[PDB]
Amino acid sequence: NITDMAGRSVVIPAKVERILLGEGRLFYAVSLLEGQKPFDRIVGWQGDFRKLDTQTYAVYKAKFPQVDNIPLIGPEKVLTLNPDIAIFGLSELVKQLEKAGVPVVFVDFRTSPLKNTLPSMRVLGKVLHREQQANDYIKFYEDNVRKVTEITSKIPADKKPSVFIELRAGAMEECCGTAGKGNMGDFIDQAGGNNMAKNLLPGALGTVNLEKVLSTNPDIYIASGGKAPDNNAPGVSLGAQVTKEQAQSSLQTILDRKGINTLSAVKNGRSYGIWHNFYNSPYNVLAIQSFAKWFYPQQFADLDPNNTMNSLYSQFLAIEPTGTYWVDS
Repeated sequence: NITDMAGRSVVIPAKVERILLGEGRLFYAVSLLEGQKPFDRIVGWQGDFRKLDTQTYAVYKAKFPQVDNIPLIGPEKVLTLNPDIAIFGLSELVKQLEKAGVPVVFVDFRTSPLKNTLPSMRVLGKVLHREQQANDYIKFYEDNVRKVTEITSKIPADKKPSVFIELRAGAMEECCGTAGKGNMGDFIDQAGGNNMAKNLLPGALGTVNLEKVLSTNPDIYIASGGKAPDNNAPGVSLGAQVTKEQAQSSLQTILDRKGINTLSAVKNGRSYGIWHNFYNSPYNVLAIQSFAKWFYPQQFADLDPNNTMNSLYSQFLAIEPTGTYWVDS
């Protein structure tokens, strides 16, 4: 048995051939364990991966066409799929699954990734019978996070830059979603940064008013986006099918927005783009290195997040790294 990130004790199954995903983008965690057979055990998912990550989906589809046949689940009807195990993030469904004697498990990469990333992966290894893959990944993640924290962990406060991250930036009106105590806040923290939104928000996630961003006037501005290139909505295009030019053209439109454009971060050339889905992915070690390299360019000269992404895809994944995951002005 094992305790999940909700604190509930779950009986490790004797048989796992059929996995259910309550958020499609839990795929990122599972992709790390399934090796060269990523979709062999997936019997169903919520459509956020297929729909809110069309780009990655499409790369996988090219190599595994059968991905299209996995049903989208958006409570009696999910049982027909016959899951050995169901996975959730932090319902009638959860009851319906436990009433049917189906092991349910909650993980976390969104609310508190500092705390819950590696524990979540450890849990998954056990309950998916992929402990070796999970422990391999922990070792990887740890060594790559260590490259940052070695340097950033004892940096005095007056050395540290102030940082603001506008999550899924775009559209003066939504402005500005951000992370506080949690989420990418944790990566700032760790990268030797100083999240301005931290003491404005109770939660990991939330919305701050543009006025406060301009008034605070942070050293560094980061915008998260995962917008597909053909998606011409407000936001940073980034992902598996984005070019560097598209990332920059689109990052610029975001920095050119009203208010934003007057920021010292914009004028001082300290504006960056980061792939949004690291806000809820165990791949977020890539974001940690990039933030630290943006924050202390000279100290992280020898560091290359692309080498790390290549190293990850080759060790763990069944597709090739393509596209643009980060960008500078």
